[PDB]
Amino acid sequence: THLSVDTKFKTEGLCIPKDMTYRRLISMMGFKMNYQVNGYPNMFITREEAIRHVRAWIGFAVANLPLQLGFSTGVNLVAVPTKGLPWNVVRIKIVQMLSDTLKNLSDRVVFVLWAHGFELTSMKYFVKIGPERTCCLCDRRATCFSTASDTYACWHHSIGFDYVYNPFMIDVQQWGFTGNLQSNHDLYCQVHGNAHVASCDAIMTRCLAVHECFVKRVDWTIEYPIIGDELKINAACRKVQHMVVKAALLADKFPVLHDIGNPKAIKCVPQADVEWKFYDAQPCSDKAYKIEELFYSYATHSDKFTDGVCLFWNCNVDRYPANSIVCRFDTRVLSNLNLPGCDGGSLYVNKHAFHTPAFDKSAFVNLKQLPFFYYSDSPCEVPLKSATCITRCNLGGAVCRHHANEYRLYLDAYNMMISAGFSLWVYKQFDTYNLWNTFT
Ligand SMILES: Nc1ncnc2c1ncn2[C@@H]1O[C@H](CSCC[C@H](N)C(=O)O)[C@@H](O)[C@H]1O
Ligand SMILES: [Zn+2]
Ligand SMILES: [Zn+2]
Ligand SMILES: [Zn+2]
Ligand SMILES: [Zn+2]
Ligand SMILES: [Zn+2]
Repeated sequence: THLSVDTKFKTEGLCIPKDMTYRRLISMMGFKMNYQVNGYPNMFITREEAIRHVRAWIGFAVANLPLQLGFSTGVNLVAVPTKGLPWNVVRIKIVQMLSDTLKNLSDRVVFVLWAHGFELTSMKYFVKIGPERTCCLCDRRATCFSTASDTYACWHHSIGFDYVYNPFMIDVQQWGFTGNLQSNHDLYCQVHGNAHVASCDAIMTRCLAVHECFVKRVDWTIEYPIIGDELKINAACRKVQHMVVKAALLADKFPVLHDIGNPKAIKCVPQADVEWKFYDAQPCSDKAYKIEELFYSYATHSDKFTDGVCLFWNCNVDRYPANSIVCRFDTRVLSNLNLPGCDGGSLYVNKHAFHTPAFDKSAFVNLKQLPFFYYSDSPCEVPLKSATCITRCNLGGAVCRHHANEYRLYLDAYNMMISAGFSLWVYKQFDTYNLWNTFT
C-alpha cells in the first residue's frame, strides 16, 4: 500500500552514487526516517497514492549561491543562505502560500518534482518531519510547525507558522521518461511555455503528472472525498438529465437515442419506449456487452448517428453533430472541485477525477443553448404564473400545489447545476411548442 524506503531511486536525472535507495536519499536531504511505525514511513509516495491525493499536488522546482524556489501556483521565492530574502521570511511565505492554496482541497501537500537535485537538498531549510500529528486547534492532520511556540497546525490554523510538516512528494523522472522536462511536457501541452524560471518548471512538472495519470482515461475504481456540494450538484444534474431527455423524446418522438459516453449502460429515462443505444471510449467490463467501444470525433463520425438524437451528457468531444443533446462543464468556473490540468483543460474531481479539454465555443456551432422549462404529464394534487411551467393546470388557469412545488424544486436543481459550471445545449430545431401540444 505504502512506497517502501528500500525501493531503488534512479539518480540519472541529478547533475553522488548510482545504485541508491530512498532511505539513503532522505538521509542525504538532511532528515532522520525513524517514523515508519507512526504513519509516515516515506517522504515519497507511490504513484497509486499520489493519484488519490491529486488535490494536494503542488509542483516544486529550484533554479553558497542564492536559490529561486518555484511552485505550480506561479509563485517564485529567492533565499540568501547567509532580489533575495532571509530564509526565516521565505519559509513563512511558503507555509502562507500552501495553506491558502490547499486549506479547502487536501489535508496534506504532495510536492510533484522533476528532480535536478538542488530542490531535494533545499527541503531541510523549510520542512520539518516526525510522527503523524493532529492539529493543536482542531482534529485535522498537522501540515505545519511553529518553531516559536512548538505547536502543530493544519492548513486552516497555520497563520504565522514557518515550517511545512510531513509533506509528501514524487520525482516524475522515476516513471522512466527520457529527454528533459520541457521536451516531455510540450508533447501534450502548449499553454505552459518556459520563462527560464522555477515556477514554469513547477507548473509544467505538475501539468505532465496530471497528463500521465488522468488525461489517459477515467479510473472508476478510485473515488475522492466530499469537499463541497458534490451530492446536491450530482443529484440536480441527474434530475435535469431525466427532465431534458424525456422532453426531447416527447417533443420530436426520435426513433432511437445514441447515448454516447455511457460506460455503465443505464437509461436516465428508464420507461422510455425508444431504441436506447449505449457507446463509450472505455466501457465498463461488467456491461461492455451492451456498450459499443467508440471514441467520437466529428472528423471520424460526421457520417454516422444519422437516425434519431445523440445524448452527450458530460461526453466532451471536438464538435457535437446537429442531432445532439449536451451537458458540458465550463472548465473556466472557479471551484474547489475544478483543478487546473493539461493544455488549458482542467481536472474536475467530483466523485471521480474527470480530465476535460478547455471549454471551446466552436464545439457548440451546430447547436443552441437549451432554455429553462419544467414539463409534467403526472396527476395534479403564493400562486405561480410562469410561461416555462409546461403542465395541464398552467394553461388551465392556476397551477396545482403539486406541480407548483415540483417547478420550484426543478428550478433550484437547474440553478444549482448552472452555478456548478455546467451548460445545456440542444439541436437548433428543439422547441417547447410541441410539449404544449401533448396536452391538446
Ligand atoms: N470522445 C469520446 N467518445 C466517446 N466516449 C468518450 C469520449 N470522451 C470521453 N468519453 C467517455 O465518456 C464518459 C464521460 S464521464 C460519464 C458520463 C456519463 N454519460 C454520465 O452521465 O455519467 C467516460 O466514460 C469517457 O471515457
Ligand atoms: Zn496548483
Ligand atoms: Zn487546525
Ligand atoms: Zn502544461
Ligand atoms: Zn431545462
Ligand atoms: Zn397540475
